[PDB]
Amino acid sequence: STVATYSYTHSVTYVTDNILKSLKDIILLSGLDPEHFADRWESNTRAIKTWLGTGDLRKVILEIYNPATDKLVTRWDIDIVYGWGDGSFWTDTEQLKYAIKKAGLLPSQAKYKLMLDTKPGRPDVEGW
Ligand SMILES: [Cl-]
Ligand code: NI
Repeated sequence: STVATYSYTHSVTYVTDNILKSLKDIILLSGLDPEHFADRWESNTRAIKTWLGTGDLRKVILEIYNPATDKLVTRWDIDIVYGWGDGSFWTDTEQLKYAIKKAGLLPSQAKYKLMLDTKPGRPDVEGW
């Protein structure tokens, strides 16, 4: 049950960067290619920052998929909590590694993307 806490004791930009850094660590430790996540850093930052600030962000979801068939390999959910936390979190990456190899794939043979689960009334954000 991975939780990321946005505590208002910290700035939303710092919290956002720490969330992404914790996700980057998961991607790295799982053996996945980190390039896509780096390319998406600016857009992921904009959406997470904005929807943390409005309170609309509910979960950040890392979706691993098989690019040969485009079917889901596994999902890793990060639940968001708000209070008065720095955004950073740590988990056992074995779950991700295990799911990838269970699909008969090397991590260099899988792809991934971030999904953001929001309250339905949330404002639209450029790029999302
Ligand atoms: Cl925007
Ligand atoms: Ni602090």
